[PDB]
Amino acid sequence: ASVYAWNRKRISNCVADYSVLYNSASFSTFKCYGVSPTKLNDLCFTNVYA
Amino acid sequence: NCTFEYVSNLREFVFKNIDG
Repeated sequence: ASVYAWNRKRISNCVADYSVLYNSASFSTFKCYGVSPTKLNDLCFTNVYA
Repeated sequence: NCTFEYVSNLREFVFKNIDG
């Protein structure tokens, strides 16, 4: 979607593996704020917005 | 707005809601 019409996806109840994405050179930018980018798989939250 | 979706004489059921 366009940046002004940014799309939002809701993520409830699904396991995800942020290690295969952090280890990928395809992503030109991977920067995290408030949570360490390395320690990401351990964290648990009730909902995720994308 | 959907936040969950699951798919799987006398009958008795007990419905309760405790600690979320």
